[PDB]
Amino acid sequence: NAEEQQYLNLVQYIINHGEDRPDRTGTGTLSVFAPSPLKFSLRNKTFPLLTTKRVFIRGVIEELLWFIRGETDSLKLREKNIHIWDANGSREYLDSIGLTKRQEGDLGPIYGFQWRHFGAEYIDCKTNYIGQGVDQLANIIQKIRTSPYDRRLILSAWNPADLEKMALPPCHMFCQFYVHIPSNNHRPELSCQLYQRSCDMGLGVPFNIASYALLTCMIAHVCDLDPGDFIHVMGDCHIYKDHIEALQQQLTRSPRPFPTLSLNRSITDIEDFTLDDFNIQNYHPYETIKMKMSI
Amino acid sequence: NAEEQQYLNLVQYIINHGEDRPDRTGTGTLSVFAPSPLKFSLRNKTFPLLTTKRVFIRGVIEELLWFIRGETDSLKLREKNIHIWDANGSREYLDSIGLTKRQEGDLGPIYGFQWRHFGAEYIDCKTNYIGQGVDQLANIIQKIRTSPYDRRLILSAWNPADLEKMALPPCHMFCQFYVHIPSNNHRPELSCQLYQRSCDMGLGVPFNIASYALLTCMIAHVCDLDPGDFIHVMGDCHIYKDHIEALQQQLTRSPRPFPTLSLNRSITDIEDFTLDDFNIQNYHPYETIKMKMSI
Ligand SMILES: Cc1nc2ccc3ccc(CNc4ccc5c(c4)CN([C@@H](CCC(=O)O)C(=O)O)C5=O)cc3c2c(=O)[nH]1
Ligand SMILES: Cc1nc2ccc3ccc(CNc4ccc5c(c4)CN([C@@H](CCC(=O)O)C(=O)O)C5=O)cc3c2c(=O)[nH]1
Ligand SMILES: *c1cc(=O)[nH]c(=O)n1[C@H]1C[C@H](O)[C@@H](COP(=O)(O)O)O1
Ligand SMILES: O=c1ccn([C@H]2C[C@H](O)[C@@H](COP(=O)(O)O)O2)c(=O)[nH]1
Repeated sequence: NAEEQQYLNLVQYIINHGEDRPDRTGTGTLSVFAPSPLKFSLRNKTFPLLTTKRVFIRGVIEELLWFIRGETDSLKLREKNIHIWDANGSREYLDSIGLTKRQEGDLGPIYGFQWRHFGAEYIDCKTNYIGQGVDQLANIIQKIRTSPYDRRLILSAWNPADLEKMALPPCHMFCQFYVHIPSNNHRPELSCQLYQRSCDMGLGVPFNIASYALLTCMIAHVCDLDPGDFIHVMGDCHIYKDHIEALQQQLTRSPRPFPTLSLNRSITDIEDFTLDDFNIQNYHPYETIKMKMSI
Repeated sequence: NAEEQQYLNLVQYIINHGEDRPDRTGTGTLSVFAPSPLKFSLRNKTFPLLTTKRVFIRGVIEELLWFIRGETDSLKLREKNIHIWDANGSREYLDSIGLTKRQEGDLGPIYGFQWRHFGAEYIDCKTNYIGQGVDQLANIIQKIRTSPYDRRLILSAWNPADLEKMALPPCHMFCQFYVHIPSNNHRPELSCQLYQRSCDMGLGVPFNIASYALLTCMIAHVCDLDPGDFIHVMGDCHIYKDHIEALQQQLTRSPRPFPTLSLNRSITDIEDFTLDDFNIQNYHPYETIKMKMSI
């Protein structure tokens, strides 16, 4: 409600004050740099899925599960009717950035590969990288359980050495987790601060918010913690000019309270979650608003 | 002033509401996660060098220049009578973290090495790394002069694959630059958003604020831009206990206006700056306050 209003207020702010700038995708964008971070409480099982707009949660979970497996083949998502990566993985796109010998769908060493094998030599999206590079995610879980107050709980996909091999350099670049000391005598809280260098407010941001709120909830669950807060920090925060009209109608809408999230099945290893382990109760959004990706 | 007040209000807030938590150094700390970012305007040549406590700006400049040369030998700083890195480079500390074969002073592939040679194989602090790895800094300067509105102007020292080799993992992890469109008809401004995963509010933060304001001014200067804003985002923001004493009073001192900075001699290349090229004027801080480091 008020939390969702933050997002809506940022959208209105960019519409009314964003700088008009030239985009690589030819389309126009209104943009603001370093706006105040968005904050979402994950307490009481609350889950930050926007209500003023239908948010396809299934694809969010599938993408996260795919990242966790260290996968980089977009066909794995396409096989499940998730097409967000089809454009950046297309033969045409790949050739436009000089990746003429990359099979279609092989996005390169993006999120998943960096999260699980940072530093490993990338070959293709069919190779088994077990044991290569550093498994940041496993390391984070292990540290949380061993020295939860550690100040190095970083999960990062930003690898300068691999950028030229990626179909798209990471937008959600890195996040930091923090375990809070027990309030009163409750279960410790796990918070997450995400830094996103480039944020497509109309299309991407709602999914990214959900994505990290889920990840935080998953790692909290597997570590016997309760989820605390999700903090979304943004660099170039923008709106594609062909989304304005639609956002302005979304802006006339009133936020309903967020749904809740229950992690069922009692999963105990981050790698064990599956689509059906996620229980989102009481999600009642307004209709869906069509917002086309600008590739 | 009001800008310096942000810092002061944060110090006091941590003193009063910060979580008490065990530290690796053994000392205790008061800490808060993801407090509101501090923002500093670099317009009108304003340089955010704290006045409520004399900041060793010569040490700030020399460390920055050392970072830019891609240096990792703390002795280079020691020769100039700058000692902040001596402890982390000592035989004792080095061995304490398992670097028993590392020569004293050889910090490993930290900041400067990552900035100019990300991904290169680190050997020691006396090896010539020219041409190895990714020169993020040169790439940023070239992108600004080529396609300023690029959303990928990132400078990062966070390299999971090299963390174990570092005497200390990066505190100021990465920053993102943003070139604003011209306002009215004045020269475009360059802004910088820094993400610091762990901030020693008492000792480090004032130096880091100064350090990144300087870098921003330097890149802008060589790219024919004017400086815009410096935004400091923080993860685990803390105060060391053995520092609270010397900080509660600093909170009694009223902030004077910040000095100004002029970069002269017409340096036109980022690797050409030297100490005398920095002209900090009207810097008049209160007495210097002794604050011990926690190895
Ligand atoms: C310009 C631009 N390009 C992108 C390229 C790749 C992306 C990959 C992931 C995400 C964020 N994550 C998800 C995860 C799942 C879905 C969606 C986004 C969008 N989505 C659409 C349909 C996808 C389609 O447009 O092809 C829907 O309305 O539900 C999902 O199923 C955003 C982008 C952007 C993006 O936001 N903007
Ligand atoms: C616990 C802790 N450890 C650190 C380890 C390495 C660091 C490297 C750089 C900076 C930030 N940059 C500078 C750059 C120059 C100076 C100082 C800090 C501190 N300083 C001291 C003298 C050096 C000393 O402490 O030995 C002074 O009070 O003038 C300077 O000359 C902070 C740390 C911290 C830090 O702030 N805290
Ligand atoms: C690290 C280096 C710097 O430039 N600035 C800082 O404030 N610090 C501080 C943070 C922390 O107190 C200590 C590093 O400890 P850790 O790696 O976070 O565990 O130095
Ligand atoms: O999870 C994601 C991935 C991408 N983007 C958007 C941001 C940009 O509009 C475009 C990436 O383009 P560059 O910033 O790299 O140009 O995709 C997001 O918002 N979220």
